[PDB]
Amino acid sequence: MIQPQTYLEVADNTGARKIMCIRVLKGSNAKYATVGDVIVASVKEAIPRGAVKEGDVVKAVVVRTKKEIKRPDGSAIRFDDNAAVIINNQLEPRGTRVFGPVARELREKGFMKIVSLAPEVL
Amino acid sequence: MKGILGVKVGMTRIFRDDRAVPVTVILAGPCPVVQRRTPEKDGYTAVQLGFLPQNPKRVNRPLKGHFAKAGVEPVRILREIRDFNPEGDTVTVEIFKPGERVDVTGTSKGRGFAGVMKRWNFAGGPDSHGAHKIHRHPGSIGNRKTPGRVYKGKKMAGHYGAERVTVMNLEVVDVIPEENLLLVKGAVPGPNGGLVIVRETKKAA
Amino acid sequence: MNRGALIKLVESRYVRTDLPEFRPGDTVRVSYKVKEGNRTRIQDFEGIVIRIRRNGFNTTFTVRKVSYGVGVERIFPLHSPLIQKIDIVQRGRARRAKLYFIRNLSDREIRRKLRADRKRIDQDRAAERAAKEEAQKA
Amino acid sequence: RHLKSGRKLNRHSSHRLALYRNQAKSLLTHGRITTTVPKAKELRGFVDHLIHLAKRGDLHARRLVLRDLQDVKLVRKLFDEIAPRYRDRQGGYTRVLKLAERRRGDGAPLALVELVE
Amino acid sequence: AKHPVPKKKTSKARRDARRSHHALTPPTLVPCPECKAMKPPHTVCPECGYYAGRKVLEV
RNA sequence: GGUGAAAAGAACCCCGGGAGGGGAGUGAAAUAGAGCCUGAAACCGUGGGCUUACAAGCAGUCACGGCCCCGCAAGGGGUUGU
RNA sequence: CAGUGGAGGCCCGAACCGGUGGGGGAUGCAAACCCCUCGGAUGAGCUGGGGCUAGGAGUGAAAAGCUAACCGAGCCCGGAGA
RNA sequence: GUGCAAGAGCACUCAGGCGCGCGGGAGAACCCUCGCCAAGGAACUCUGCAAGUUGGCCCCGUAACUUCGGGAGAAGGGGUGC
RNA sequence: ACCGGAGCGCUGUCUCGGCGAGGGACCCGGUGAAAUUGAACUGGCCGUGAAGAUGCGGCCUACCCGUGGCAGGACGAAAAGA
RNA sequence: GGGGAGGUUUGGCACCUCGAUGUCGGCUCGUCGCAUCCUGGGGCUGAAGAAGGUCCCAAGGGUUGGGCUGUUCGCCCAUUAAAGCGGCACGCGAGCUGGGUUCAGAACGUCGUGAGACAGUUCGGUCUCUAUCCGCCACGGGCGCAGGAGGCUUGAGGGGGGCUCUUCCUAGUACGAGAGGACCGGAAGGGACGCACCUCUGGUUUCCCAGCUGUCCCUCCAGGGGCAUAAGCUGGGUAGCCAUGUGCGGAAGGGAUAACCGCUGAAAGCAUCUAAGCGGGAAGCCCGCCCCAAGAUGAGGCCUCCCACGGCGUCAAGCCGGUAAGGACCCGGGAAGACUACCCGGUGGAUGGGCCGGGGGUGUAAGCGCCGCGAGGCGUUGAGCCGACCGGUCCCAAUCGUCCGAGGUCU
Repeated sequence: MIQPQTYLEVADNTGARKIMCIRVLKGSNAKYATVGDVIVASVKEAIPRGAVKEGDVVKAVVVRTKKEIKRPDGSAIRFDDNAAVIINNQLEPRGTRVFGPVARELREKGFMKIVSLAPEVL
Repeated sequence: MKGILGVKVGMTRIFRDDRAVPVTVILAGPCPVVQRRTPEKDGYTAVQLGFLPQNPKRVNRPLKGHFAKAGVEPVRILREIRDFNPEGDTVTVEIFKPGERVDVTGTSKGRGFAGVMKRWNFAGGPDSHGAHKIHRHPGSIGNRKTPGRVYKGKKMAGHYGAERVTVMNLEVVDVIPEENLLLVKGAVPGPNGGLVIVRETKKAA
Repeated sequence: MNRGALIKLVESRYVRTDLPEFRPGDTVRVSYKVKEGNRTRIQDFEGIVIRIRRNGFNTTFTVRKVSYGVGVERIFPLHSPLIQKIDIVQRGRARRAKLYFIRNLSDREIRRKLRADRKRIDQDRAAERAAKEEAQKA
Repeated sequence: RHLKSGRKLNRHSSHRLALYRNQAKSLLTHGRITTTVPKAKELRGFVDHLIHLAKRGDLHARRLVLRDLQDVKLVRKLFDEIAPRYRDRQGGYTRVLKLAERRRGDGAPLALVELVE
Repeated sequence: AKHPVPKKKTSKARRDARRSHHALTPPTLVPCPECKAMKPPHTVCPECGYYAGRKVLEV
């Protein structure tokens, strides 16, 4: 589960590699997150030459979780990591090079921009 | 305002139409339609319903083999459905039709005297910085020197479990009269051998 | 009422029996899915595996597999929305059922600690054309 | 309700097992054994089961049962004699019968292992 | 000896009530078949004995 | 600190492992029975009388009823239903 | 540069002294103690023996600590029935 | 006595010695003490208090500073059985 | 074994606690304390009172008694108030 | 510039407390108040609609996580539909925390000739397990309900329950220069939260399987035992127990009301929502929901059950032994349980233990064959064991049996 204290590496370029979770965006009490969850964040790890410096306070939505996901169809899956996709103050993935699998669940939520370039929808 | 008794077992997950669904299995069975109660000699309408037949030597006596028709009781004696009155024949299971939400009575399985942060869920706390003792203590209860009177129903550490309750909203797609079963959304309280009874929904009734 | 077993074993009329036979060794190819707002697809998700929780109706399998990024594990509800599922290699010769230890170090040590049983194959090749003898005899 | 499995107990685990099998030994030496009540109960259960797996006569039972035991002269007396007796019995080879008046000093109802054949 | 002390001497009335729920319970006995006298319900009296009669060895 | 004039300081039977008692026997007397003349108070028991299981108490008081037992009468104890 | 030698109020580390931060225990096993750890750890060391230093005095790797379980002035008895 | 680098350590156990001077049953909360914990990982808190990771043996290697002793076992990492 | 501050690996310190474990407790069995103690036949609101009542009053819930458990009051015990 | 509530702050007064009531916030449990922060409502605007400004109505529920400061006061971030103001020893150390506080130690700034002291600082520094009455949270016994008893029930009372958001369709339509951007009817989803379950997920399981280490022993090998936790150590792990997992709930609806808007209408020939009458009006009041509940001393009512004298009182009530329907003891014990209670069954029985088939856990075990000198290997084989599980099954224990219990008030 995603408490506001967790590291969340990135499954994309953007100019980042790892972060830390700040809050979520659900109810002012929804202190827990999973797949496709709208999460605020402070990067704490960003590689030298990109468009988002290390530390910088920005937002994101999460996919690829250490916490298994149980669909409405009895099936399930857990990702070996806590990755995500980063966004701005206008909801859109900043970078472009998406790495690894993603949940098609998110696709019906409505973040198709990742899904389009997604190399492994799962 | 229809209904019929039931006994508890299993809760699986069969996949209807496409999706995957948790499924409570209760045996509704043949239940003796033993007599109605009438608003003059009572105050309302009610039907006594028996259940699963075994009662021989052990139960006997006034039987209500008296009653008006005999028939002999189950082994699960009998109860009543409020504001209820079928036709007059001993009804069974498929008194309802698949794909309908309804209500259910059940004996919540007992647990006994149990924890304060367990029964109600307090918070307690003090692991290492607090004290070894007051791990599972209610912390505080009252006030100072006014009002100073401990409140009735101060939510206390005690028995939890062996209760009884009705429950709303239960979708049943499955039912096997061919053995007398009823499979619903799945939530029913009680042990696998206790009291259950299906009454009709109240979404707007 | 009797046998609760009898009850839930009668609840078994949504049973698959044509479904492949495997051990908690490897597995590989395909599973199923939906994929769209109108389904119309099943994903050919290969993998290894790990966890065979046995039950019968609700028995399920945790399938470990890795890709592009890293590790990932799909559990399947052994019975229905699985179209076909069929693995590839099967193999065998592990020590147990649960295989979490492979999550830690998954590499040359993993292929090192895995070897198929020729017995398996030999039995699938016995099954091979004792099934064209069964496509002949009876 | 922290007891919806059951099993009679009290003691250390070591204490439990060691006792169980020792009472067994003492019985297999004789037949009628004086003791308490819950002891009596899961004692009769355990030991009787032991005698059912000792009803046969393979190295299997030999070692296994005696892994959960010790005495070998008693392995003779069992595999060679006690088993060919209850031979045509596949049920309770032992019946533990209770005693009134209780154990004095601390009122404890008693009971007694039996050979039952 | 601590904080919650019996502030005052409890009355003889309270003595006798708290000791009202005290009391005893009589023994429970039945006869011994194929014998003569008692045995508590479900027992094999040494003097007497259940079915088949085991022990019975005294003086 | 005190048995009695004085030891006559309790044999023999009985239950009991003894202890201790139940009888007997002793003396004026064992309610003088052995740390025993006297034996109270607070005090813990057992019998009996009156009262108590819808009821708000510095616990009594004034009246009346119920009651049980002494009383020739008249009365008196007692007890508490309101 | 090699080596041998073999030093230290050397250092890690048993009984040995000690008692740090934690906890137990609190009418305690106990009028200062058990459990986990901490430190010294061949020296300014730990210790059975025999002798002396004692109440405006002794003893003080120094607090007004210690002197037969209460020490900003001991315990014992006497003025004193202050 | 067998065993690890070693040892007056430790596990097991020789010989010797004991079961801690009340027990039998439940299988409550709650309190002593012990283990496992998904997922997050100091967010709890005056305080990483405390537990819990590391550990021992050899191979590699070790910053600043330095009074050249050190810093050190720095850190960082590789093996160990049969 | 000195007081801050920060990062790394780790963890029930926290989220959010669940299971189990032995031992206390709980039932039986043998024995059996304490401080406090005027007596109590000892519930609550709204006011009353030398300022904070079961007890006064205009008034409350409730058969008699008990057992496990929590800790607000009896201006709660430790003192002839540090 | 006056008048006033409020008794929260900060001043004054000093009586119960000097035979003690232990001061700051936090842990944790609340809880009462509306002058209400979100949500409903309507009034109105220097209100187009979108939002806002404002005044009354209305506690029903709700009102976050952190950084720093011992710190309430505070600042700051990330958020919410919102980030309330307050009472109760500024609640709650016979509950925590003892961090802050006015101890002796020590140092420091400072005053004093100095001992030492300064509303100056610093570092460390012992709140004390058994509840007597009350109070409260469950559990019972004895009783009671003016024939004894068994089961189905009534609901007076009372307890619990009431949040809210997100995009969408209607429709970029109405209003508008544009930008914008709506009522309402409906929909789809999340979170916070209270109850229910194990079917999946995930955590478990103290002897249910496998591995190995130091070791003493049986019996040298093979094999096996304890010990090394209080299970030596790790690898797994059923049912039952659980959360994150899982099914639900807040509501849908009837009626009275709030401020507020209106109808018909007088005094007061005109007017009016008002003093008579009608109507709209809120999450709010009452039900419709869910448990307790007839000690509801009105002790309710239904479905039955058995039935009267059997022994003194003729009259008036007592009483008195065994029987009736029944029930109690004891036992098998029980997803039920602190004992009890409850509940299930007792030879006319599937209750516990044994047994065996289903089910679940482990991974070819004990031995045997066949290779390499040997660690081991392959075959025997998904075998061997096998805790709770579903049942079959009288093999063994629920023996024999013992005691109580209507004998029927009145009008």
